[PDB]
Amino acid sequence: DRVKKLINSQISLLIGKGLHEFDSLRDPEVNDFRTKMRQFCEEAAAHRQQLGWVEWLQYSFPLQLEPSARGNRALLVNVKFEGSEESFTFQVSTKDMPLALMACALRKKATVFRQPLVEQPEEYALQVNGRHEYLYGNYPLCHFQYICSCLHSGLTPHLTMVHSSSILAMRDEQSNPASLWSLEQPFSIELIEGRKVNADERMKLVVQAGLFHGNEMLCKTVSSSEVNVCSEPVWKQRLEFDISVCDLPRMARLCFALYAVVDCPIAWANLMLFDYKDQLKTGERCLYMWPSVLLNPAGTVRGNPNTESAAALVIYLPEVAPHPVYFPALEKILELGRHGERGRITEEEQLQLREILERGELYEHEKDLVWKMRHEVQEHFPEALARLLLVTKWNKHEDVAQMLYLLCSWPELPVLSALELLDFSFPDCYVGSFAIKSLRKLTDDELFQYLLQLVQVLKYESYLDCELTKFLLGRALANRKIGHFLFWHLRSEMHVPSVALRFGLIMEAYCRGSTHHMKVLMKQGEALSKLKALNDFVKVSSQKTTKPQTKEMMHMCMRQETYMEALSHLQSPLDPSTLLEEVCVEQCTFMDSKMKPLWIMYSSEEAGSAGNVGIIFKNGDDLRQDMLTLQMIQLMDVLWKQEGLDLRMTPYGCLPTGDRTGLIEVVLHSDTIANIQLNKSNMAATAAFNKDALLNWLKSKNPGEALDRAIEEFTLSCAGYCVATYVLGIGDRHSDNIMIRESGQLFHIDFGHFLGNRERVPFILTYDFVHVIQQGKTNNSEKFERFRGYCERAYTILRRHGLLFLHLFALMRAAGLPELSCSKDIQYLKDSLALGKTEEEALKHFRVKFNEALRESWKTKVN
Ligand SMILES: CS(=O)(=O)Nc1cc(C2=CCOCC2)cnc1Cl
Repeated sequence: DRVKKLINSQISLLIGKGLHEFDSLRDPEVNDFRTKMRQFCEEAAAHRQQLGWVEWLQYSFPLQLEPSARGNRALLVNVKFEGSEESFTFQVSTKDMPLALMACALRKKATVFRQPLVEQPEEYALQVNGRHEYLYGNYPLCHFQYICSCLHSGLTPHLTMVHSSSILAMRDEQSNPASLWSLEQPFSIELIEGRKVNADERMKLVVQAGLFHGNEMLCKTVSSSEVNVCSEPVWKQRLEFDISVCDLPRMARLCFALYAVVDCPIAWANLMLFDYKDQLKTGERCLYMWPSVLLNPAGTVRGNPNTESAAALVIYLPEVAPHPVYFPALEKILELGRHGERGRITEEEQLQLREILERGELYEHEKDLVWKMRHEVQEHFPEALARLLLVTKWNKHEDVAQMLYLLCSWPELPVLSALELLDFSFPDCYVGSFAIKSLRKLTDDELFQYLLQLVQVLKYESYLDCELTKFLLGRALANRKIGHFLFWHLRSEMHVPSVALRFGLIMEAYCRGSTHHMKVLMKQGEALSKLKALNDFVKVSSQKTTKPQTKEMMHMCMRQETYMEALSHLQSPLDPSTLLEEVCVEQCTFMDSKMKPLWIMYSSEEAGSAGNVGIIFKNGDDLRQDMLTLQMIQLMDVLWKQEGLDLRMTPYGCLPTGDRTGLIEVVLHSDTIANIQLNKSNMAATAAFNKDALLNWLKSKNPGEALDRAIEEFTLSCAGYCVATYVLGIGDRHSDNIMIRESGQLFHIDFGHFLGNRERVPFILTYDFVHVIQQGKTNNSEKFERFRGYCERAYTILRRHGLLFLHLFALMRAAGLPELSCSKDIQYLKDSLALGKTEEEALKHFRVKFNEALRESWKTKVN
């Protein structure tokens, strides 16, 4: 009671919407979602509280493994026991398993504490000091990301031996507290009136209406007559459609567009013809319209919540029968679709089908052949399900029944095929259920990689309670890291009225499943609330006084009790493994740019050097495109690493958390090309030629024999970013948005422009970078051509996974990013990856592009 009221207020606070608002809608679909999902999430919570201590480690601290390890050398490791000042430094092998290291730590403990220990190594897990990261399982140490990272940076792994009893105490502490097909008449509606309409009174108003199954039209669009512009237009007219009521598919949507004619688009609104309980809709419907920026089928099927200002279309859905009409059950659908005729075809016409299912638009006659050979598609080309689904006449209830009968016995498709099936071009609910069914085999790592896309797919859903929401919720309550990012992806969009309800409802259900995590995320939102007020203070102060003055003001404001409490001891929203412990006020600052982004520095005694981390708070900028570009770069990095290619990439964290609000992970010991090239006097890098500056800077960071490895890190990362920016169409590249790490690694930042948004972005080769690759020499084709090789190999690996990028970017069209709104944006990727070409023709083309970029580079070498 007292705890329930408290939990409810904390959820309202966290999700940024009062739960009372859900109740005030007096909406049965909303109410059934809350009840079913609360039950489902509490069941997951109860399952979790009883997990074994290693299972609970898999839940809270899922393994962070190297991409090549998924599906020799000597190493120095520092190991301590929980709450011990003492530590042991010992030499292991990168090929040893954590258990050997633990047995080793236990023998050292037994000799030092003069007692033959009861404790077996099986009773322990290894924590990475001052991080929510553990090393466990039957994997050699080189396979864990943390060890791998330690090996490259030369640093020593610092591990803490944590006992099962301590892990169990964590689990305990974090518990939740105690018949349609007979109706042959054409589909029709009555267009009654419009309310709160705004337009030029010299013009006339028209309502355009159309029936859609996803993107595809179910019949021709039908328009209203030209009624005079006014606030309350009255039509009171029948809009009759060319399609029988019996042929309306389950996921049929009626789409409206109100506009003004002399074309002036005013508003749009959509609705599903069947409700969430599968009942065909009857009665009056007031549709609170969305303003138009003509028909929008991909647009939400729920009304505009701003009922005070919204234009509203009033329509009537006629009572087609004296009793309620429901969409037929699956058993009734399979019955009708059972009855068919199998395609008896010629060896030559069988060859024509193999040619098109292995080939992408088709001519009308090719569709007639794919349809006729639907049984052969199921049995010999199951991966061609998507092509067949697109030839199905979704406006014929019998063709839909024949399609559903096959789909219901269709074998589970690979993950790649299932992602294509989540596209809005497959709106059928049975197709969507099938697609999730084939996605169940996703590993938490694969799931995490595509989570951003699965969250966007939620915007295409017609109903609140769906297989994808249940899937996303079940996977998030089974993995704390999936849970963390599902939360933030939904939270960052609560300011969007079209998704606020759906997203707020998912976050509440999630919270019901993990009370403890809700409190952890509240601690994160509290820190972001203070960073917003701090960034506002900085934005005001900076335009009045100088930068060292505003910086000292920011520090004073951070030194306040409420800022010290809220900004300290939190999990990073960028990475729940990263503990943001003590705020280093003196190290904090902000940028001189328009939005004055804040740079917040942290340290942790327990984590040592690894505890020294930074976050960038941005308010005023939109970080969604950055996050998408950075996730795509990370995807490239994983794909190259699986093919044994490590291009030393830096896919740093980027996370929108609110309205034009988000975080960026600071990469320490890095500087921009512009700052290095300023060629300051009295520096360890000052050059005789500005071309030497960046090489002199690497020289000062990597003394003696260390220079060669820095140059190699530069070359690899350069080849990786050359390919990544080319494939992605990253333009507006200048010296202040390219950085370099002291290790030699080059990386790109600020990705506000991609997919050539519209001009085709050519391949880029910079002479200052070509100069580093060549080890300071004018001619060094040995080093330069090793670079061109890294480029060609990285490019040819991406092309092999070109469909993965296409399917993911197609899913992202749902995000509403202005540079990713239509089909032409995906065309850019098809071109850069030359997917209609052989590997020979594409590499030939890549070479022409790389050589073109070198002739462009030599225009600077001339001087
Ligand atoms: C210069 S800024 O205003 O802070 N903007 C920015 C910085 C960065 C990083 C700097 C060093 O760490 C890696 C990430 C990344 N993106 C942006 Cl857009």
